[PDB]
Amino acid sequence: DINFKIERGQLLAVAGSTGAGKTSLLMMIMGELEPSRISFCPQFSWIMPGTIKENIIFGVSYDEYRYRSVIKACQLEEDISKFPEKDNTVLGEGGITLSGGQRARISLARAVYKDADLYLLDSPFGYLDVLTEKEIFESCVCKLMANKTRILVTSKMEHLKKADKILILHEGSSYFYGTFSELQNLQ
Amino acid sequence: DINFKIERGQLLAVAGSTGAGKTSLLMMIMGELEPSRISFCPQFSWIMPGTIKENIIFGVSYDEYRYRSVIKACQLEEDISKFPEKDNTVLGEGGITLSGGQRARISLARAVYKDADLYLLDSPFGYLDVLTEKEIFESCVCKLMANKTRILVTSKMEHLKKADKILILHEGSSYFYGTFSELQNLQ
Amino acid sequence: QVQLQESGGGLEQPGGSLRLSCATSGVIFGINAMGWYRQAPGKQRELVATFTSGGSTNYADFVEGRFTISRDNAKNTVYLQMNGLRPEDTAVYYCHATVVVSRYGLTYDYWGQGTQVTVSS
Amino acid sequence: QVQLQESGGGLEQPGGSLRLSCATSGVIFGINAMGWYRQAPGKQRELVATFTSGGSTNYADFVEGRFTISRDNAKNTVYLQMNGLRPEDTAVYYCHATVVVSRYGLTYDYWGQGTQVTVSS
Ligand SMILES: Nc1ncnc2c1ncn2[C@@H]1O[C@H](COP(=O)(O)OP(=O)(O)OP(=O)(O)O)[C@@H](O)[C@H]1O
Ligand SMILES: Nc1ncnc2c1ncn2[C@@H]1O[C@H](COP(=O)(O)OP(=O)(O)OP(=O)(O)O)[C@@H](O)[C@H]1O
Repeated sequence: DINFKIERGQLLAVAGSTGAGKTSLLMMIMGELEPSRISFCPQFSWIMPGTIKENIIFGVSYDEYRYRSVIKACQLEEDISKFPEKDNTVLGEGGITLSGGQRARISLARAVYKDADLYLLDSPFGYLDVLTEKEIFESCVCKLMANKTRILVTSKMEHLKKADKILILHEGSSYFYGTFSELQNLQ
Repeated sequence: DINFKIERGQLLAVAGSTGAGKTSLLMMIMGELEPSRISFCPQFSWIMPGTIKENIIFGVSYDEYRYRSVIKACQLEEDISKFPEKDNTVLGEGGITLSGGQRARISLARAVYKDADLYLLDSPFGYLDVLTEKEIFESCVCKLMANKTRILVTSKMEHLKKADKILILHEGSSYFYGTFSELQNLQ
Repeated sequence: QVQLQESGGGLEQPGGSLRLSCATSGVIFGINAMGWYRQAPGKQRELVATFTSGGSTNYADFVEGRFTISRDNAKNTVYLQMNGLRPEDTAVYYCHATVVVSRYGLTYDYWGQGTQVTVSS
Repeated sequence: QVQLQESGGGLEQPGGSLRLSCATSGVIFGINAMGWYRQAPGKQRELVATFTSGGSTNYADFVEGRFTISRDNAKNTVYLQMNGLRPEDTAVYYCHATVVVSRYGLTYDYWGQGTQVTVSS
């Protein structure tokens, strides 16, 4: 229905205004209808009752090295250390309530920690400030995840410049699909 | 996080009002975050440019008998025969425009034609009349898909009665999870 | 007890017009889809016009612009304005409603007793 | 050309109040996420208060209820009401805006020149 491809090892940025259809497109991809295994990061955070570590490693085997790279890249090193129980802090049981930004960073850490074929990151920086967003975008989405197949929902030109392919949506339909160079001619 | 299970070969009905979180929960399942391969039928139809046949078999090998059964079960026999080109009728290229109900039936036929581990049918009867819905629910969801793992988004008591398990959501949270008998002991 | 009551049915001549009304009683929560169905003697019940669950309107092939389905949300009523009545339109016309029966949005489908519509020259 | 201009900065005594304003010009499509940042001398730029892309508000840990971020959507302005000013609040305060630069919702991040806020006894 939408003409685009998902290239192996590349960053596809999905841009558009609110209501354009970005979250639906992600659902069409996971549902195996689009473009015509999955590590998902929802636009509103997700947390399960359990520790910060249990939330990030999420039932998979613990890898000391990957875990600590993911905590560093998702700007969570400082937040965790400030808790007396650190990574072993318990969430979702009426106890500690994190900020929207902390929850967003934990949601992204869970998504990048997972060994998946396709990474779907639906607006992961929407509840973060512009400085934190730039640090996570560069260290995590660009560096750590450099050869992973990523679909990042973002409308930031700064981000689009670093994407391998861009898909611009308008009211559930594609407007543009191509490179940043190809996008640059228009407007 | 929602407390529920997806039992192999069973029908799980996901009930609730508008905004309860029903579509979001399907996205959490496809995104592999819940509950703790996929054949998806979206609540708004999906069509790709191509024939009626191409839209149903959707890239997989054609099986005359499997196709015949699905078409009969999704109430598509009468619709297809009324087209001069029938099954080879071309959709989505500015030509033939189907009704919301026809598009909904194709979408469902594509989902049941697919050989998948889990079937996610998000309100497939929302654009259908009550009589067509009853015929499809009984012959397709109940009979044709009898031992498939199905998650049907429905709030109809008539459907809930036939489900193996029911999940009622309220404002993003679970209210009830259990059998129709368990639900009845709350009336 | 949720109850649906059709009215407005009667004898009409070809090319005539009729208006069918359907009143509801005992509705605690809300009504979602409401619509009109019919069955001629020795024939299977069929759709005429209905409000889908989505909020859109769906008409049967035989309507051909002649009939209109309306709704009053405040009164929980459904209507069918019929024009250009043909002898083939003779049937018992039934009213249908998907009624919200729970505070969690669970529904039950209810039908009226039916009203006779006879089109004869 | 999109331009952001901060005003309202100045010298204040501990416990004093100040109101920072940020005007915009050359905005064709609108703004999403307007915010306030600061850099203290020989320190790295940090968040003070911002409206997020999700329409919510995010304050830095050090604000402790003293500051308020307001916005005028019709004028495309952002404000920072500061109270209980501390010597630690001395910094160049920068205005930030994620400006919609396309009809498809594509954005560019713009910064102001900064306004000096000096808190001294
Ligand atoms: N093939 C299709 N046919 C009809 N509608 C479609 C199709 N594909 C997508 N849509 C529509 O696209 C819409 C997308 O809504 P969505 O929640 O994903 O918005 P959004 O872009 O992510 O906004 P936000 O930035 O606020 O998250 C849906 O309402 C859906 O009906
Ligand atoms: N862990 C979580 N934290 C915060 N929000 C959540 C969480 N899980 C689910 N949600 C919320 O669930 C909502 C999903 O709404 P959704 O569109 O799925 O409604 P719906 O019941 O499908 O209604 P419709 O009848 O229109 O299909 C989202 O808005 C999202 O914020």
